Amino acid sequence: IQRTPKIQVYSRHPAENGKSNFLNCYVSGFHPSDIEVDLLKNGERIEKVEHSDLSFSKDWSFYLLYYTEFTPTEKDEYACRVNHVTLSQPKIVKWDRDM
Amino acid sequence: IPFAMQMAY
Amino acid sequence: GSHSMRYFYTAMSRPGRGEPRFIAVGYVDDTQFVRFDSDAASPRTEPRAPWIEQEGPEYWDRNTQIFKTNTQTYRESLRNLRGYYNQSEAGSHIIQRMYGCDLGPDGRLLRGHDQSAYDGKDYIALNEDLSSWTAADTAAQITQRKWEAARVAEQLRAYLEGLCVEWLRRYLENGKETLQRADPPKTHVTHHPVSDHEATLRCWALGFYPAEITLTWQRDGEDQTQDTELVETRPAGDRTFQKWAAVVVPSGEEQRYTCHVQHEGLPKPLTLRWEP
Ligand code: NA
Ligand code: NA
Ligand code: NA
Repeated sequence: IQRTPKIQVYSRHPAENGKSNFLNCYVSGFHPSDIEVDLLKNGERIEKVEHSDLSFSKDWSFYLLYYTEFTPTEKDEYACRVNHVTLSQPKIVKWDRDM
Repeated sequence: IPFAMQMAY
Repeated sequence: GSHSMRYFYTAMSRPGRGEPRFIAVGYVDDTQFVRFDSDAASPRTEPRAPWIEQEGPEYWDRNTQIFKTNTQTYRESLRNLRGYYNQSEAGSHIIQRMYGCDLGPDGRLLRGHDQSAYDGKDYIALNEDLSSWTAADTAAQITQRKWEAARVAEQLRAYLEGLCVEWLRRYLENGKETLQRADPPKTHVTHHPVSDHEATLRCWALGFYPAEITLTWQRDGEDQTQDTELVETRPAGDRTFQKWAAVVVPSGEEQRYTCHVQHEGLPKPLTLRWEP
């Protein structure tokens, strides 16, 4: 009856250190719809984060895009923290510029 | 444009 | 090319936390153009694509009346379905509905759709003939009989073959610069050693629209379906999509591998290899 989210964290544009871009966290394939998604900068919740309107795929599973403007650097670590009914603890997915 | 007829399940 | 319109409804109960939320979204292909949310400070149909903004106040009022009435209809439906499955008033349940029309390259109706789910399970669907229903179980048979009594299928067929197609064609013309523009993928092959004797070859596709794409890896001209790691197509946030496919290859054997890319925006399909 319940489906756990798939999670991808990536940038809108190819990452260039010092160049403004958008950090994305795409959550999909989950059911039911309630989900908590935060974008992190060095373990801290970014407070200005936007998200898409709730929709679903042909298999009825829900998807949402969470996004914020960011400037990648060599040092700063970005991630996405997801909580859902299917998860015992929040799942953290680190941003990898090659994924 | 959406479908205008209302019908409960 | 081929185009479709879909409306997606989600109604979710939340006992102890107010009345059920009803959200509707409308799409033309992979472009969302309208939303209605019963939880908004002032619930109203809102534009979500620039080409729908030109629609008159009568259009917005008509949409809002329909969606405000659906908020009530779906709250009754959630109460009805809870009764049909002998469920307690304590749990949260969801009804999803999706409907719309598909057109082929000539703009003619290919087929109509109407499908509903309860807690993520198929519940009832209009058959391809647009005249009959397929009910998943004895609960959905109750809905089927109500919908037969109100002559729902007859009204839904007239909408699917009429208004749905006519409005889709209007949106495709108003939004032609984006909805009828296929943006090809920007492509490249990366190489990442995994160990002294294997490496990952990753084929990237970025900036494409619509989302439909075929990305495959071949070894000596034969498809590597079982050995390819293929990520779900993901939105970039600027209307475009992204995707990658990866294979783990023995070191020194990289030139035996080719990545093949098929997409509507491409003048020709691509054959890519790792270029050291
Ligand atoms: Na109905
Ligand atoms: Na909700
Ligand atoms: Na009947």
